[PDB]
Amino acid sequence: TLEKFVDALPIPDTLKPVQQSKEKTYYEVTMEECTHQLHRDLPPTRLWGYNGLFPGPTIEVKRNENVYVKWMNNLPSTHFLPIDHTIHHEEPEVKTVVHLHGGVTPDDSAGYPEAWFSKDFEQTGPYFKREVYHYPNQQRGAILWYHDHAMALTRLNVYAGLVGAYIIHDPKEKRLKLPSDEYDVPLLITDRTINEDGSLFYPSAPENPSPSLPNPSIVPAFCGETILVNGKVWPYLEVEPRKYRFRVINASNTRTYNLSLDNGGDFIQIGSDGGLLPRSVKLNSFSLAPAERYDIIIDFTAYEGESIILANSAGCGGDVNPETDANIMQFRVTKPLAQKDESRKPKYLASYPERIQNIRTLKLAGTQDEYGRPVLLLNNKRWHDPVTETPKVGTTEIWSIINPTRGTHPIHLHLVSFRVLDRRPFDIARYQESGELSYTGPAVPPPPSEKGWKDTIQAHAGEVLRIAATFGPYSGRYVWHCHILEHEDYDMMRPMDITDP
Ligand SMILES: [O-][O-]
Ligand SMILES: [Cu+2]
Ligand SMILES: [Cu+2]
Ligand SMILES: [Cu+2]
Ligand SMILES: [Cu+2]
Repeated sequence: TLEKFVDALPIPDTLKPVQQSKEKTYYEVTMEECTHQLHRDLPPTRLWGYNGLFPGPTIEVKRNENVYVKWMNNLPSTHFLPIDHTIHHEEPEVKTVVHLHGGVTPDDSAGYPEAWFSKDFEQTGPYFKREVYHYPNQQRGAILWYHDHAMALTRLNVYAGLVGAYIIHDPKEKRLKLPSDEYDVPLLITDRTINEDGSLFYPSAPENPSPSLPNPSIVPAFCGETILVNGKVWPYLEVEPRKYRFRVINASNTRTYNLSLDNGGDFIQIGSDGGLLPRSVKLNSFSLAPAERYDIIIDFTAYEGESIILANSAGCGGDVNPETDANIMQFRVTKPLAQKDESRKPKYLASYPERIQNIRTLKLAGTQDEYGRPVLLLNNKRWHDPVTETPKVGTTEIWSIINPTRGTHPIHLHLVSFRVLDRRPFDIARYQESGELSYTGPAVPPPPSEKGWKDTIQAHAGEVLRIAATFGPYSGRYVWHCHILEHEDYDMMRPMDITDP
């Protein structure tokens, strides 16, 4: 297999505005098919990249900065990854739309799966309204990320390389003196399988297919043989012996990580999806499902000279392999100090996170299609079925998510962030047989990591997860879905209409 830790970690350049004034910041980002080397020992790989880059450029904005991004499709008219036409029913083959994940945006700038467009906007989906997206950024400082969200193609377009980081900086947080600038580094983690000729591999069918099954066929999960951070296989990063802030983003299709440091040292978590936690949290390890973000500090001060592996204990389709997917990247504490470390790891970060208008019971279920494939469904509805999740703007609801399946689903709501209330185990067999919910244990409050603001949340097997969200500030057409892209595309995604009575 590919030799670990021979390439330096790329750090995406920060995007520069096409035009900027005190009143408006205007960016242009074009999707392009490009070639990039993923590892010292591979031929260059054909990829799709925002501005031809994988990951795309990091976008940095201030809270309340009035930002517009014209996302453009300049991609080939044919895909290079296997499209399954059976999963969705004259349209272009390559459809794209950019979703600012965690963004608080009007609905027509949110990247709705049916607001897609082909090259040069020649054809546009049924809910397309605009070319230039508006991001008012009137929301908490946080780590966001952007990625393709096109109907029935998300797993493919994201796997092709269409992901990037988007950081909101709230100037009110500057006084905390968290590690900043060169000492504040995003880590976009994406697992991939790569052929010997350097081409991306994505499966065209499940294992040992019926013959029979459409070809290509969607698969219900994807586990890559190799781990990349910031577009490089198993990279190293030379760090100074001092505190760093890392914006850890899981940009993988299916894979969940469980991260630790191989010297047994601690992370300090300072932030979750929705921004700074009320208090910093000392952690030895953490799980990180698709689309979750952990904003962390690692203090290398006492580790000068050392090589420390960011390790992973979570398997994907099997036990983790010590020589491969057990590794993420390697820190080498060998960079000389550019200056005194004047950063801080404060205990007190932010304030702690209303009438309950509605309690919504939701189940994670599904059925089998005519080919015998599993179709994952929220409340046994298709995407296309009339909308049922219709919160009223400005009101708070509790959503109670029942998971009687065998696996965890990272459930994501667009627009809002939410609080995690609790998780409670139930009798799966009794639920499947009668629809009756019978608890087998008391409710468990969230771990400290989940006591702030979240937008993507692990709903574990045989549990009811309860979250609470206030729906706003915008009314309109949004989405909620599982963020395992293989599940999202078939068909674990539903409209979420926030209404204005
Ligand atoms: O967010 O998909
Ligand atoms: Cu997302
Ligand atoms: Cu989202
Ligand atoms: Cu799922
Ligand atoms: Cu989404």
